[PDB]
Amino acid sequence: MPHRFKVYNYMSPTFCDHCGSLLWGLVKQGLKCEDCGMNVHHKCREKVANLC
Ligand SMILES: [Zn+2]
Ligand SMILES: [Zn+2]
Repeated sequence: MPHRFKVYNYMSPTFCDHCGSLLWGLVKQGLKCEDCGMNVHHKCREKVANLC
C-alpha cells in the first residue's frame, strides 16, 4: 500500500529517511508520510519503494 507523502514544515533538524542527509531549508523541507512516519527530501520521494 502506498505512502501518502504530504509536504511538511520541520521545526527541528530532521533527516531524510532515504538518503540520511539533513532535510535542508527553512520551511517545506521535505515530505512526511501520514501513515508510517517516513520523511524524505523532494528529490528522494521517487527513489523510495512505494510500500507503506
Ligand atoms: Zn508510509
Ligand atoms: Zn534524501
